[PDB]
Amino acid sequence: DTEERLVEHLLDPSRYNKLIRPATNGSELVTVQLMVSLAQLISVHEREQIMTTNVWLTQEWEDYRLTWKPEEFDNMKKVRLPSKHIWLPDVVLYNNADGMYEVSFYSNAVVSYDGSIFWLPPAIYKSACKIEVKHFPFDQQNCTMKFRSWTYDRTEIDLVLKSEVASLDDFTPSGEWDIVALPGRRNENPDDSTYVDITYDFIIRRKPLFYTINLIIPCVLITSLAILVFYLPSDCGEKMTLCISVLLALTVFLLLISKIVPPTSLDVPLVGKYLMFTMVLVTFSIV
Amino acid sequence: DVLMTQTPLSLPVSLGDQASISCRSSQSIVHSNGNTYLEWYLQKPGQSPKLLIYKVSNRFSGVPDRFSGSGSGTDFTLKISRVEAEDLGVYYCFQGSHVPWTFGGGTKLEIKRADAAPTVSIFPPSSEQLTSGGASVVCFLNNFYPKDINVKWKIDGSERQNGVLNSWTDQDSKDSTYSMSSTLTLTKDEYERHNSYTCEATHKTSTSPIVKSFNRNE
Amino acid sequence: VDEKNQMMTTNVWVKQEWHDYKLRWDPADYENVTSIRIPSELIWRPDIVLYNNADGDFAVTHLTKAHLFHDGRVQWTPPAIYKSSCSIDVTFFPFDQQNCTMKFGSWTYDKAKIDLVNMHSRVDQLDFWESGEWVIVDAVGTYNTRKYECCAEIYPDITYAFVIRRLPLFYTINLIIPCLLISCLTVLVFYLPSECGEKITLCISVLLSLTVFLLLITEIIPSTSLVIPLIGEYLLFTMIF
Amino acid sequence: ETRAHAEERLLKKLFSGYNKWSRPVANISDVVLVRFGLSIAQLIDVDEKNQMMTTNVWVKQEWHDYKLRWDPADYENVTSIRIPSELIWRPDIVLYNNADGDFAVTHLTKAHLFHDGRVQWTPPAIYKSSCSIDVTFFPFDQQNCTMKFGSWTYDKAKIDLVNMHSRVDQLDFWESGEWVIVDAVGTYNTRKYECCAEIYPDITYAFVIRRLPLFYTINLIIPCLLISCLTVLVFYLPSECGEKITLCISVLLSLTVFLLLITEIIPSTSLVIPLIGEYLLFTMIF
Amino acid sequence: VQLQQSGAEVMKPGASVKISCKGTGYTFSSYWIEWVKQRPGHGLERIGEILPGSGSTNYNEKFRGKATFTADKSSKTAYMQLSSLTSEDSAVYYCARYLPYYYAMDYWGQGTSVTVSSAKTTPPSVYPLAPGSAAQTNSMVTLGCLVKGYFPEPVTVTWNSGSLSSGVHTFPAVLQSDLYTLSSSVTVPSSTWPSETVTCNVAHPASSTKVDKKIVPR
Ligand SMILES: *[C@@H]1O[C@H](CO)[C@@H](O[C@@H]2O[C@H](CO)[C@@H](O[C@@H]3O[C@H](CO)[C@@H](O)[C@H](O)[C@@H]3O)[C@H](O)[C@H]2NC(C)=O)[C@H](O)[C@H]1NC(C)=O
Ligand SMILES: *[C@@H]1O[C@H](CO)[C@@H](O)[C@H](O)[C@H]1NC(C)=O
Ligand SMILES: *[C@@H]1O[C@H](CO)[C@@H](O)[C@H](O)[C@H]1NC(C)=O
Ligand SMILES: CN1CCC[C@H]1c1cccnc1
Ligand SMILES: CN1CCC[C@H]1c1cccnc1
Ligand code: NA
Repeated sequence: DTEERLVEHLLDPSRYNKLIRPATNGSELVTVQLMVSLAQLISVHEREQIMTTNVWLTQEWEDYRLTWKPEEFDNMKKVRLPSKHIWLPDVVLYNNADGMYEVSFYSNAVVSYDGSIFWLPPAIYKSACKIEVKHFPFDQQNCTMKFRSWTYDRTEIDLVLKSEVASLDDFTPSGEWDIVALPGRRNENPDDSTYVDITYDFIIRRKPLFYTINLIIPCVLITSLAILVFYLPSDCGEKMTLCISVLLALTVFLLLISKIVPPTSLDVPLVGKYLMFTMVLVTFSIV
Repeated sequence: DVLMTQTPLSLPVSLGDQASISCRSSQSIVHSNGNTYLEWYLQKPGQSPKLLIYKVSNRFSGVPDRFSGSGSGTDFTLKISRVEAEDLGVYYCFQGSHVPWTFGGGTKLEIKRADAAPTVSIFPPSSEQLTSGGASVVCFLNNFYPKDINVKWKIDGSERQNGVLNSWTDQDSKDSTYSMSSTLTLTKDEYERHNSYTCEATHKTSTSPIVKSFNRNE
Repeated sequence: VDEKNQMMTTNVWVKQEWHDYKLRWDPADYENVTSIRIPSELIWRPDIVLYNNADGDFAVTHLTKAHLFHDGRVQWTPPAIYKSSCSIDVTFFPFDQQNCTMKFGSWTYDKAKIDLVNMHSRVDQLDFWESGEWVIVDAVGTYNTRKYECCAEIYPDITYAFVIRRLPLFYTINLIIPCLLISCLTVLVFYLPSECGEKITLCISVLLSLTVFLLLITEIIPSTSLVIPLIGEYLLFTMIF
Repeated sequence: ETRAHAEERLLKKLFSGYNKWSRPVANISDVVLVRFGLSIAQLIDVDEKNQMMTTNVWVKQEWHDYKLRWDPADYENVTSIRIPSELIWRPDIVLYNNADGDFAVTHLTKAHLFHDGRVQWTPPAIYKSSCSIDVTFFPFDQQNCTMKFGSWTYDKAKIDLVNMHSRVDQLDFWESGEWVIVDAVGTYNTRKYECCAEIYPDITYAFVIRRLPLFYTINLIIPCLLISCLTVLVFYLPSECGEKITLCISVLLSLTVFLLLITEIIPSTSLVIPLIGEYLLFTMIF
Repeated sequence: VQLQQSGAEVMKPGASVKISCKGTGYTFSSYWIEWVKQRPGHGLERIGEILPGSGSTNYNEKFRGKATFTADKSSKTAYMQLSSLTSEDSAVYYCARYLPYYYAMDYWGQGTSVTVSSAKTTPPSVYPLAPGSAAQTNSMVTLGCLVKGYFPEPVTVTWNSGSLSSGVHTFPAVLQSDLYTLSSSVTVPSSTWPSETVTCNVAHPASSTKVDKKIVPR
């Protein structure tokens, strides 16, 4: 019964407003503490350079006008409130593709009596990270993701990390991909003096057995025949069929491994370079 | 696995002297990003290892400036400006390039000063051990430097090597010397058949081996 | 059930029933009316979210209507489309069983406020549509409690485990029988005499044929390095030989 | 005495009798100045077969009116407050070269406000332009793709566009990896359409870019240029061995499959032909 | 931050030993925990690291099949099941936090001593070390207090309440057949020994043994 009166007292548009942000004592900064938690890395499309992950981001901030006298309202400590109505500092990706920027669910927020608010919505994020494809597949991928308020600079809000490492208490084994470390760092730009943001760096390692058994064994299996075609006796007249078939198979594997690799012209996959070199060798063989 | 080779093994240097220690890798340990991830560890006797250098081109937050680190892509060198009483211990290398990770071999580091005269003393068994039925001859060699010293046991002029227990401690702090104990355990029945028992010590600071002998029947 | 991406797309009718004190009235005073139907946007709604989503909805955004009885009971039946991400275990392909879990639960309420009770021990199947390829062997519901890093209280959850089987006839009539049939030639070439001169043709043709079949089967099964598909092992075995 | 309480009174006062659809100008004859600028977050993709360039663009629009002015020394020294762009007038800047994309700024970001009446607005957007892909020297190619921004329902008498920066800013550019921007030029122009009598302004942004050639010269042209060195090789083979037709048919089917493969990556443009396609047809004839 | 480990552990050869690692003051399940093995002789060799969140484990190629880590998310505790243990792995085990490619190894554990030997319980011992019969009386003389046959470590062999603390020598433990044998020595002026009462005391907390025995000349 008293909860309804308490909520109507707090969320009255005549008294509380949404479009303005709280502050005291001559435009003091309202510190916002955000930390991330990786639920499970659900997919990494390397061809499109898109890492789709599940994220729980927790945000804490102090707010003064939402307080109340705890003794009056039957000694209530914390109250749930909808996210749409109370003010919330925007915290959104920048390098995000697919257009989608903000969070998905807009969950309820817990408000204490002192004024501290603690809010965490779920989210699915589609980060865009460059694919360092050099040691395929024995590679380490370095995907960066940025958090920064697209609406506020470092004149009203300031972002500070709570924990130096992303939490993994809710992590589940992804299968193909394996995490190594999850460092987060608060960047600073002295030239602009307003650009402030948080970068989390996911360093990921691919488990090698799948692609190994699938591609590497047939590759070396069929390329071990390039140096073998010569041992065939020439009177039989069968060098041509074997050698042309080997060259055709090498071209097919080259096209396939080029279609699976992300089309980045900055570096060369080592397997592709090896195959091109042995293809030149086998055409010198056929001539 | 990328093995690590530290040079030297033991480098005694006096208080205030500059000491440089090299640490080489069997392979190249430079990461493709362009940063070499190597750690220097300091272990003191009876305590957990401490940190002094991480990311060699950088310095740890909490260690004084007297330490420095440098090197090329493969050869690495840790340098100390002035050795203090606190810097005693063992250094260790740590590479962070390839999986799995590995440590070094361990570089011993203590202080150095002049030589000293070794104090040798032999102790025959007591009456309580004779009541028990054993014979423990203990030969102490204390306050000597350096560690180049040999202890030999003679029974009636014959060399004896079975039952010899040789123990030594680290360099003490207040006198900067070494110690070494040689224990010889035998039965009481063998103690009544031999005549002369001798502990001899050969050290650099003595042209003649220090002899300490004792007879059973006098 | 997209196993290449490890996503199960299901169509789910959710049934949520409860009761509160404010919405009670007297039927005998209003010409004997008992149940009225109202849009769910106007009344309170508990937040039921699934944790195991991947590129889909987190909620019941359709916002169906809801019934109301005279004593305060309220019943709410929204339909939705859920996209779970379950670990596909493919070892005995295609004779495979899949075990996929969906985790439902409250979000902003502890066990001290909202407590979930499973209405049915088993998932109802009265209006099930037989897809043809997958048949549901069983669907079990479990009530559990956990304790997360955020908070001090414990949070309840309901885990629904679907254990299902794949109908094997299609892949055993179009995928494994061709390769098992053309794998019987790797020993045949030795009986072919060398004077005629076509054994290398047969050998290289068989080798490229198994290569094509392997690079085909590498598309239908997921790219998961935890275990190996048995058919893949057999194909690599025959390619080595 | 708190800052929020004063900003609330300010926001209540100025939005009391303010209209959205009224073009805010002192007199009818007076004009406005919309300073316009672009920034590229990243270059997503250039699908040449469909003739579509997908870009992620920050649009910077600055202007000012007379109704949203006040005095800062009266409201506890407040100068810049932020308000949702749905409540204030929003000039409609549309691109004419759309192809299955967004014509507008549907994200509806927030907008700043200064004390003198200046207003700044920065909505992110995803644009999909359609530019004439000129593929002749494949892959050593330069692409010249244009976008045509401009007002829609206002003439030059009411709105006059002024390019803020002579060049497109690239301080936050994300390297796609395959495409690097050589240069980007923005040109102010005026046209006259069949509808009306007045002339309408616009700004044409032309991107001249190059394709990084290493990825295709290591997987596409080198295998075909290698296997084409066999068409003259077959004649030197003696006739009695009996496998020259095998080599010939192998080369022909291989290069034909190659050629039919290359038609999936270049557009189906009939104005010009790729040099690689001409070379492959030449080799097939011979 | 703070780390805790298990106490001292002893067991017959061939069985299994499980040690615990407790961590507090940080996000326990967010980055790697690696353990360091230190043989009492020399060198530092690793045993492996694990990520308490996922089931990602790795091992050094030398210690495969010897240890198996295990992690718990509810209770911030890491365990290690041990395979068939032999007399060559009796060493000290550590635990430490590590995060690859970035800031790493800023804190440690305190150490866990595990000893594996065929023994049950042996009290420490008394056998004084008296000087030789034929010896030249000098200005100073060395003393001796010997202890044989005790298990396990540690023991405290001191003089009379620290009265004679300058010039003491405590050696490391060395086996003879199956147990430990140590000695304590100190140099005292010869003008005081025939007058002052001196007695070496032995204290063993693990067996609650407080025994002294006066040394008298011959
Ligand atoms: C994954 O990619 C990220 C982003 O490129 C890498 O972060 C970068 O790391 C380097 C080396 O640590 C940083 O350079 C350093 O910058 C500081 C100050 O600018 C300077 O004191 C150092 O001497 C050094 O130059 C660089 O700032 C940083 N990039 C950022 C924060 O944007 C990260 O290293 C990559 N992961 C791995 C394992 O390499
Ligand atoms: C399916 O997985 C769940 C959760 O792991 C488990 O409880 C259940 O036993 C499994 N079902 C079968 C048939 O293995
Ligand atoms: C790109 O096209 C525009 C418009 O056709 C043209 O004006 C410009 O010259 C072209 N760019 C270059 C570098 O030729
Ligand atoms: C209990 N929920 C499950 C995960 C997050 C946690 C939570 C805590 C406080 C407010 N909302 C959600
Ligand atoms: C000037 N606009 C450009 C194309 C259509 C024309 C127009 C004319 C009148 C009203 N709206 C748009
Ligand atoms: Na053929």
